[PDB]
Amino acid sequence: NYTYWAYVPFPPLIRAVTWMDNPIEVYVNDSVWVPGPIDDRCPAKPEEEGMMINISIGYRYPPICLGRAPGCLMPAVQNWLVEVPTVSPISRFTYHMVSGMSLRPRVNYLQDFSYQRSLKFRPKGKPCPKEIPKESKNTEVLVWEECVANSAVILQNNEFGTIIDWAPRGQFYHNCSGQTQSCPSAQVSPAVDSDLTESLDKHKHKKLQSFYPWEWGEKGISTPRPKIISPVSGPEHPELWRLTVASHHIRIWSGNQTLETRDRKPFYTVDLNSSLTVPLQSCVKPPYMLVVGNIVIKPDSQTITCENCRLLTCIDSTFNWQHRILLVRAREGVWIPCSMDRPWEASPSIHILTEVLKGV
Amino acid sequence: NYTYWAYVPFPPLIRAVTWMDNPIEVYVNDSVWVPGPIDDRCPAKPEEEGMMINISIGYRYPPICLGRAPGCLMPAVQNWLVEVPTVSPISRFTYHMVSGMSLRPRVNYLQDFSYQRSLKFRPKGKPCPKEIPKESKNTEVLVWEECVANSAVILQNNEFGTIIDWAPRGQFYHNCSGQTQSCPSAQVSPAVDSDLTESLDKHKHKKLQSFYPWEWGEKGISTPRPKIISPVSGPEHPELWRLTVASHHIRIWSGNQTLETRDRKPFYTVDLNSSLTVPLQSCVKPPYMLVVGNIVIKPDSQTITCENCRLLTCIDSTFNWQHRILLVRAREGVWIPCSMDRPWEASPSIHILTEVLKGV
Amino acid sequence: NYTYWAYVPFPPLIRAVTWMDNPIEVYVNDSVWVPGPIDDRCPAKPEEEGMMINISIGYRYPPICLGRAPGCLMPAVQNWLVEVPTVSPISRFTYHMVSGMSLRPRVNYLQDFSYQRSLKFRPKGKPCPKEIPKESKNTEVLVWEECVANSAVILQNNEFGTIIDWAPRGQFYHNCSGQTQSCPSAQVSPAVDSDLTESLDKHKHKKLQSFYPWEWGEKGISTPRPKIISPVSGPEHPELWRLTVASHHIRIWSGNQTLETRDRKPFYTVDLNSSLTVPLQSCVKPPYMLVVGNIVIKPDSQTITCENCRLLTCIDSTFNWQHRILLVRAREGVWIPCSMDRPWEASPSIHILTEVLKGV
Amino acid sequence: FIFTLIAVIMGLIAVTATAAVAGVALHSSVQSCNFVNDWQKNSTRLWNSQSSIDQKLANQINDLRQTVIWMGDRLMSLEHRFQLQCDWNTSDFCITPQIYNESEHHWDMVRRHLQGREDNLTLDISKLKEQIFEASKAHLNLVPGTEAIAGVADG
Amino acid sequence: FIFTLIAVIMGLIAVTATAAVAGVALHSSVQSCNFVNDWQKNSTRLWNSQSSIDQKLANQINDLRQTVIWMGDRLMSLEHRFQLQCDWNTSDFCITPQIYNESEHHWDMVRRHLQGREDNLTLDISKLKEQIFEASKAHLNLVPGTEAIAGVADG
Amino acid sequence: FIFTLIAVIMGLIAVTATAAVAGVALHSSVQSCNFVNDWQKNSTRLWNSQSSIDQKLANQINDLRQTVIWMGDRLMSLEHRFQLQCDWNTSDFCITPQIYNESEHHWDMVRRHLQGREDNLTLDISKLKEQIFEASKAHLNLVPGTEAIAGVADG
Ligand SMILES: *[C@@H]1O[C@H](CO)[C@@H](O[C@@H]2O[C@H](CO)[C@@H](O[C@@H]3O[C@H](CO[C@H]4O[C@H](CO)[C@@H](O)[C@H](O)[C@@H]4O)[C@@H](O)[C@H](O[C@H]4O[C@H](CO)[C@@H](O)[C@H](O)[C@@H]4O)[C@@H]3O)[C@H](O)[C@H]2NC(C)=O)[C@H](O)[C@H]1NC(C)=O
Ligand SMILES: *[C@@H]1O[C@H](CO)[C@@H](O[C@@H]2O[C@H](CO)[C@@H](O[C@@H]3O[C@H](CO[C@H]4O[C@H](CO)[C@@H](O)[C@H](O)[C@@H]4O)[C@@H](O)[C@H](O[C@H]4O[C@H](CO)[C@@H](O)[C@H](O)[C@@H]4O)[C@@H]3O)[C@H](O)[C@H]2NC(C)=O)[C@H](O)[C@H]1NC(C)=O
Ligand SMILES: *[C@@H]1O[C@H](CO)[C@@H](O[C@@H]2O[C@H](CO)[C@@H](O[C@@H]3O[C@H](CO[C@H]4O[C@H](CO)[C@@H](O)[C@H](O)[C@@H]4O)[C@@H](O)[C@H](O[C@H]4O[C@H](CO)[C@@H](O)[C@H](O)[C@@H]4O)[C@@H]3O)[C@H](O)[C@H]2NC(C)=O)[C@H](O)[C@H]1NC(C)=O
Ligand SMILES: *[C@@H]1O[C@H](CO[C@@H]2O[C@@H](C)[C@@H](O)[C@@H](O)[C@@H]2O)[C@@H](O[C@@H]2O[C@H](CO)[C@@H](O[C@@H]3O[C@H](CO)[C@@H](O)[C@H](O)[C@@H]3O)[C@H](O)[C@H]2NC(C)=O)[C@H](O)[C@H]1NC(C)=O
Ligand SMILES: *[C@@H]1O[C@H](CO)[C@@H](O[C@@H]2O[C@H](CO)[C@@H](O[C@@H]3O[C@H](CO)[C@@H](O)[C@H](O)[C@@H]3O)[C@H](O)[C@H]2NC(C)=O)[C@H](O)[C@H]1NC(C)=O
Ligand SMILES: *[C@@H]1O[C@H](CO)[C@@H](O[C@@H]2O[C@H](CO)[C@@H](O[C@@H]3O[C@H](CO)[C@@H](O)[C@H](O)[C@@H]3O)[C@H](O)[C@H]2NC(C)=O)[C@H](O)[C@H]1NC(C)=O
Ligand SMILES: *[C@@H]1O[C@H](CO)[C@@H](O[C@@H]2O[C@H](CO)[C@@H](O[C@@H]3O[C@H](CO)[C@@H](O)[C@H](O)[C@@H]3O)[C@H](O)[C@H]2NC(C)=O)[C@H](O)[C@H]1NC(C)=O
Ligand SMILES: *[C@@H]1O[C@H](CO)[C@@H](O[C@@H]2O[C@H](CO)[C@@H](O)[C@H](O)[C@H]2NC(C)=O)[C@H](O)[C@H]1NC(C)=O
Ligand SMILES: *[C@@H]1O[C@H](CO)[C@@H](O[C@@H]2O[C@H](CO)[C@@H](O)[C@H](O)[C@H]2NC(C)=O)[C@H](O)[C@H]1NC(C)=O
Ligand SMILES: *[C@@H]1O[C@H](CO)[C@@H](O[C@@H]2O[C@H](CO)[C@@H](O)[C@H](O)[C@H]2NC(C)=O)[C@H](O)[C@H]1NC(C)=O
Ligand SMILES: *[C@@H]1O[C@H](CO)[C@@H](O[C@@H]2O[C@H](CO)[C@@H](O)[C@H](O)[C@H]2NC(C)=O)[C@H](O)[C@H]1NC(C)=O
Ligand SMILES: *[C@@H]1O[C@H](CO)[C@@H](O[C@@H]2O[C@H](CO)[C@@H](O)[C@H](O)[C@H]2NC(C)=O)[C@H](O)[C@H]1NC(C)=O
Ligand SMILES: *[C@@H]1O[C@H](CO)[C@@H](O)[C@H](O)[C@H]1NC(C)=O
Repeated sequence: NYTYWAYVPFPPLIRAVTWMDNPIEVYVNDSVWVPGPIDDRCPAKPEEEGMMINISIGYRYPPICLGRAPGCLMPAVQNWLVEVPTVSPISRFTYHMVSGMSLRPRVNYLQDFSYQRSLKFRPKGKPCPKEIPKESKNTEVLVWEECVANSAVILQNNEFGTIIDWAPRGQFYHNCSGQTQSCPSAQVSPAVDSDLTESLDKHKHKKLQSFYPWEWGEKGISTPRPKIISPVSGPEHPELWRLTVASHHIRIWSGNQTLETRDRKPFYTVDLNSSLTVPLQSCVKPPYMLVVGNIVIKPDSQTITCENCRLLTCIDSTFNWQHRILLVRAREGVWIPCSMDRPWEASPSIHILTEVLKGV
Repeated sequence: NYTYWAYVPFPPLIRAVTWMDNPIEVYVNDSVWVPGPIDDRCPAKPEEEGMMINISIGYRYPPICLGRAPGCLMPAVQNWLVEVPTVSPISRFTYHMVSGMSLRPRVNYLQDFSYQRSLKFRPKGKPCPKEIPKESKNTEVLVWEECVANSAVILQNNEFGTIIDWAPRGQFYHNCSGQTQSCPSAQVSPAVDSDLTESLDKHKHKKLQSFYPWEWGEKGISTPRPKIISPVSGPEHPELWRLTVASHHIRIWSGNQTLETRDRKPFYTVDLNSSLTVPLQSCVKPPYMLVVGNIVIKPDSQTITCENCRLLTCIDSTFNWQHRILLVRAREGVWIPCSMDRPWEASPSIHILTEVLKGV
Repeated sequence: NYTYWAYVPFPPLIRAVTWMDNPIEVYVNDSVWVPGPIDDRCPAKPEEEGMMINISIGYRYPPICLGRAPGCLMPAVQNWLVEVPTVSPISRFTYHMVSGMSLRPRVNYLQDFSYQRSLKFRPKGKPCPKEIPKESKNTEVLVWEECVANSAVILQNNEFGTIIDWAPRGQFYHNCSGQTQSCPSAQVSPAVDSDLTESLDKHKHKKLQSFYPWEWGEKGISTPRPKIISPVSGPEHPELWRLTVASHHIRIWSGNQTLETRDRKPFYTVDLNSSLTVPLQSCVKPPYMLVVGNIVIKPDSQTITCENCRLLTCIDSTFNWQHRILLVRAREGVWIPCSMDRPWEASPSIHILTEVLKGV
Repeated sequence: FIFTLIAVIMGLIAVTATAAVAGVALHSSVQSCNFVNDWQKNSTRLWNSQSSIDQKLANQINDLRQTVIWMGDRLMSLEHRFQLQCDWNTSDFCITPQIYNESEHHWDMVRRHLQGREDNLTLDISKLKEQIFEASKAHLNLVPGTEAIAGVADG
Repeated sequence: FIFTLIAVIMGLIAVTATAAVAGVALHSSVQSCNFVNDWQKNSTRLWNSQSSIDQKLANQINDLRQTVIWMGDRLMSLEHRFQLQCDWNTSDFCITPQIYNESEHHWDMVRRHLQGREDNLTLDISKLKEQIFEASKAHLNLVPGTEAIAGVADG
Repeated sequence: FIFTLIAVIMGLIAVTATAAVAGVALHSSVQSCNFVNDWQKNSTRLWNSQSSIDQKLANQINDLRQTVIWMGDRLMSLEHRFQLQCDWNTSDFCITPQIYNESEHHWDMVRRHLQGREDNLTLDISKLKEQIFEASKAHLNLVPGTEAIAGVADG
């Protein structure tokens, strides 16, 4: 036998997409509610979605994974609220709200379950607004604008790396400045995970009542832009939220804040109602794919293993979050030794003369 | 005969540039009055400009054509006005104006010949100013800034597609809010097509008189950025106005708005005068070319035909708008079957042995 | 002999980087004090730095050179000052200042050694601030923002070309408007070249006293962005300052402006002190290199010659400004005639038959 | 991706205008490979003789989308060309060993492809490339056939 | 750099999932070149049969960094491929005349390279390429050796 | 377009500095092809041995203009190389069959081209490529001439 080195420029292998990569394109099929890029077509080969595969690969930089496991970012519901001032002695604002699946911040268990925050590596950009504009036209159409928050939330702070996000997160709260300790200093989330899955066809209502006015913050219709800062420094990835939002329906709310006199003192109430949901689809294009299943990441040996897992292109509202998502790409050329039964040859010219002599 | 498939990587064919393409570069030869990119050289082969050709091609997306015919955008004069506040009891403003060949909006024949407007697909960008700045330095140099108008004008709404432009258009008008119906609601264009062609060397004057003050809008020294929205969605093309503006001279005006008492009530007058014009040249570079002639577009079969038409690179003020302009590019490789008199061969090794035996 | 034309795709030659090139990347190893891009690694081949070479090349556009010679930009110290208003009857501001090696403007010898200035080719961008902000949090971290000054400084106005820079330069001065001729109208530089080299480990103090309040201008933490305007027009090069700043330590200052009554009239004093310096390293990456030595540029014949000069990749604080820096890049393919002892051949097929007949 | 060619024999306009007469016959029926060679000869010469990118024009580009997309098509075309097997006697363009059937590909599909159409009556390039890739392997075409080896091995 | 392939026989998902069974054997020991040929056969066919860039998706790209970095890797790979010397009987992929030593490169280095690792126990690609470049020159490999010329020149 | 090479035998600085001694003779007169081969040998080895783009540096790039202009030149150069005809015995660089006239191209034109000049006394590369393209066609050079076929066919 003769074994030689061989170069295969297009191997049928895949590589994991890492946090040191630059952002990739994720296409959604609904321009009304989600910014671009937009594509409403089905996958080019719909019969191939969901094929099973066994995976055992390594990496150099931490892979990008979504789900509930070590090394993957957990999903949760995020709320974006538009506030319109009202000239009336009994009402303060009229509300429009959008709820969707997004990236979950970590929680401070010392405080009242507040988000873990960081001030490291503040980027350049337009600051998030602190005041409601005096006028807002075309409330039905939602305008998404990139925004920089007063502080960054922490998405991961363990041996798999440190991920932070400078996009704002919105919640209901009370000022509690210039007041006594009776003022509650806890934040309230008007929507939870159940509002996106359970009883889609029915009418949903939410009510908040307190003796103090309700404020919303941080403001800004802006989506997460996470990045890694330890042990390596990488660029922002504003496309990851697009994959999570298509895993569930998005819910559209409307409502108001009103005021009435209770116990000889002002009483403030927030009402929100919804009977409308929108289904979405989010896809990546070749040479990018998705690996879905029980992804296991081992940070000590830098190995990714997943047994009996599926290969997909698109995420829709039938996704089960028992599984996890790993972003992959078709790999570059590789070098491999292979064995032949004859020595290496450059041309068949000697070979041709063999049958010429036989033909004489 | 033996007929085989052949690949030609550099065929001498051309492809039409469509509205789904990204913007291309157009070079002007005058930096003082027109923004970049700038190139003042003549075409590399001046002796080849104007060669005649017969064209019969197809397309997939609507082609970009300029002129007066179905499927092409009509040109018209646009006016950009710089206005400076004046502290005087008899004058309101001093004026600087530029008039150039541009893209013509459609006209509402129901109203007083107002422009057809649309609110669809509002882009992101700096809003167009609504108030005159209190001070303006260096009025002699004109600063062009991209701008988003309150509404988009419509350039085409037929079976060839829907083209809209979110850049502002400026006209003279009267504020009729809080007034009677005696105030005219019409809008006046201070310059027309004739001011760019007829009597270039003569002095041009324009006078407007009314009992109501004259306002200019929309403001902003901004050029058209048209795009297609139906039946396909494509990017903006801010370079198309550069080709039209070179087909005529541009005219520079100056003037003022003054006030005097007539019939015991204020009387407002606008004076503009001009004795200066600037000739320009606009060019595209290879692999892009221009097809000029009687271009015919058939939307049912998606065919472009043009008999006895010229191939050009540059547009100057000697252009005749009896003809139309089609943007084209050199085509990519093509596949063609051709016939040989012998079977396909990989090497001449067998051929070489033929004369070796003959040479023995 | 037979001499044929040959093409060498990767010759071991170099080309000079000119002002018509687009900006290249320069990596610094300190994210705290200098913006990105950041790389703290040593050169890949540290044993090759400083190899000697003789150079004799031509050019088409003026080369980019730094140092003290015809055709090269001279370095000098630039100061960036942060001002924080203080509410106190005896003090005006608290100060933070950074001093580093930068590009030197030309000097008007007619005036009180003021900078030569130009108003040509004003770029688009955010104007430089004219007023001190009332809210400046996190003064310890310095935020660098691109800025457009009221006027451009001139860096070169000779037969080698005209280089101008629209970035601001800051100095101490008095208003001297509404005052008498006794008001000094000269600008003062709080730091000089000696403050970066002499007595690094010692304490540095600077004091300014006058009967008129001290103002700083132009404001803005913005680095030079020079460009060529004559006889050719090229893009800005905001990376050249990164190479100069690493040739010396950068000095960090702090201080205040205070007020006291002297001779029954207000007396204003500026105090600055420093006991901290930071060393830096700046590098370029292959295929870019640096040529360091006695670089000579001849504009009449467009030749660059340098005898016994070193090749480098990184600049640090041990650099001697007796030498100069020329930016170079590995060259593209070239055409060269070479001679063979036999005629040109396409295949060895005839050669192979020669030993076949001999082997019979 | 942008060049200024002053000293070339023919410009892009002359190459396109002069080849149009012969392009009429190419659109109507199958021609000989010599006919195709004369038609594309000056176009291939023009695109093999540009020297360097015009730096004066290149450094003024603001939006890179159209340039990058153009470069991606050129890179893909070069990759496919490196894999093709071509007849030895023609070097301006590649002639593959794939025989034209004319029962799978009626001439109207070829004419529509030459005109720049991509409708459902046009020749499918992706399907055609798959056939050529499988039929052009070296172990099937590099060694001359029996009828050629026997003909030359007469003694 | 982005294509929509509708009429191809196999998509990227099927190509990746079907080859995974044979990839287990490739990760364990040295296989024959025929075995490697079958493993990569459908992947090479897919990447030689795309027609044109999907313009609908390409014109919507906002950040070009990831696209440009991908194109740079492809351009570098094509440059190195143009310089390699390959066995005549295999055209899908290049077999170099460099003999595998197995004393310098233990199989564990090869397995780590196939898995996508770049640690200090992985095969050094840059060092391997330098060895192959110096050992594959035309004046050392194009002319068949004496044992081959003598064997065929028996009369 | 940006790499970090740690384990290569020679860096870019050493390749440039070591070859400068021989470059003096190349600037003065015509040398043999063996001389040119030795002069460029280590430079060609360096540019065939880089492994992958340094991702730590590449993802920090803000302005892509210089990188795209560099890639466009490399793509154009690769396209022209794929069309050239080269002598079989030299594979590091391409030797064309175009005979050097020395009456059309005085040596001073060649020296100015090697120095990187583009004035009116410099060799015109575009005109030279057109001349080489027309003279290097396969039907004119692949078949050896009569004096070579007759010499080997002595019996
Ligand atoms: C972007 O891409 C996503 C991909 O998911 C599309 O989402 C799909 O949207 C369609 C249209 O809205 C949805 O279809 C609708 O589903 C409902 C019925 O199915 C439910 O109920 C039955 C039993 O009744 C169950 O078997 C089933 O599992 C579902 O729970 C109804 O809301 C709709 O019915 C309407 O149409 C049918 C047929 O025409 C009529 O009979 C009805 O009277 C009624 O009019 C409808 O069928 C679909 O479920 C979504 N797919 C999901 C969520 O995975 C987006 O539409 C697409 N967006 C754009 C803009 O292209
Ligand atoms: C960008 O590129 C455009 C290309 O169109 C250039 O435009 C040309 O500019 C030149 C210079 O301004 C113009 O030439 C001028 O034309 C006029 C004379 O020609 C007219 O009149 C005669 C009879 O008098 C007719 O025969 C002829 O057909 C024309 O109708 C005059 O305005 C000028 O004359 C001046 O120069 C001549 C010669 O030096 C003197 O004799 C005169 O006394 C006088 O000084 C001049 O010749 C030319 O017409 C333009 N071309 C057009 C419009 O197509 C731009 O200049 C260029 N810009 C930059 C910045 O490079
Ligand atoms: C970016 O890259 C630059 C590359 O220049 C790095 O700069 C180097 O930084 C180090 C660490 O600060 C400097 O080393 C320090 O130098 C001083 C001593 O050297 C001087 O004095 C001796 C004699 O006393 C002379 O021989 C010598 O020439 C110098 O004049 C001291 O400040 C420091 O000493 C400290 O460490 C030593 C050893 O650990 C202890 O003995 C001391 O007690 C003390 O703790 C130190 O050695 C080095 O000089 C810099 N190089 C230069 C200026 O060229 C940057 O650090 C790097 N930045 C980052 C963020 O990576
Ligand atoms: C080597 O090159 C020489 C010179 O080439 C000429 O000068 C260069 C500097 C460039 O400008 C070239 O483009 C230019 O051709 C060639 O000699 C030339 O040969 C031609 C063809 O035989 C001669 O043309 C003829 O000359 C006379 C007088 O006009 C008449 O017989 C004909 O009408 C015809 O024009 C030409 O004069 C001659 N030039 C010189 C300067 O001697 C030479 O052929 C070439 N060697 C080759 C190709 O092997
Ligand atoms: C491709 O380019 C070549 C030139 O490189 C073109 O060949 C040229 O064709 C013209 C027109 O037929 C020839 O002109 C002829 O000259 C004389 C009179 O001077 C006479 O024979 C004819 O009346 C005619 O005018 C020209 O000589 C010839 N040039 C050559 C052969 O070098 C060719 O036509 C081009 N082909 C295409 C398809 O573009
Ligand atoms: C690469 O793609 C080819 C097809 O282009 C694959 O070959 C195909 O393999 C399948 C599975 O073995 C064959 O199906 C077989 O068909 C019959 C019943 O119809 C029977 O023999 C088996 O039960 C099996 O189902 C299919 O015919 C065959 N297609 C061919 C030869 O054209 C090949 O497996 C792929 N290889 C890789 C590594 O991806
Ligand atoms: C291209 O690179 C090669 C190496 O890959 C260079 O060859 C090397 O040249 C040096 C200097 O002549 C040789 O050193 C010699 O070593 C011994 C003593 O140790 C003695 O023969 C001499 O005194 C000399 O110092 C070195 O061995 C040699 N390396 C080899 C042959 O592998 C070559 O010079 C480079 N050429 C260019 C143009 O850059
Ligand atoms: C929340 O409830 C309000 C109030 O009922 C809904 O708004 C009304 O919707 C009905 C049904 O289309 C309309 O006829 C009314 O004109 C709407 N306005 C009012 C003041 O009654 C609203 O649609 C609900 N929001 C959501 C998201 O379902
Ligand atoms: C474009 O096509 C027209 C129409 O066929 C050509 O004009 C005819 O040319 C023929 C051939 O010389 C003449 O016999 C006719 O008299 C011409 N005129 C007609 C039919 O009206 C024309 O030459 C073609 N143009 C180009 C540039 O090739
Ligand atoms: C046109 O008229 C409108 C309506 O009066 C002007 O807007 C008003 O501007 C005055 C300025 O004193 C304000 O007091 C009003 O509150 C404005 N009204 C509204 C509804 O906004 C507008 O400025 C005028 N435009 C021009 C160009 O003169
Ligand atoms: C419009 O007319 C004004 C007023 O005549 C012109 O401005 C004068 O131009 C002359 C001729 O150069 C100068 O001497 C005067 O100083 C200018 N000012 C005044 C107040 O008279 C103006 O140039 C004309 N505008 C155009 C565009 O031709
Ligand atoms: C300039 O001098 C001030 C005043 O001494 C320094 O600030 C003090 O630094 C010391 C030493 O760390 C601290 O203990 C003090 O708290 C600081 N403040 C005061 C008010 O004393 C300052 O560090 C010096 N600046 C530089 C750049 O060296
Ligand atoms: C082969 O093609 C030629 C033209 O190239 C034609 O003249 C000849 O008739 C053909 N032979 C046939 C059809 O047998």
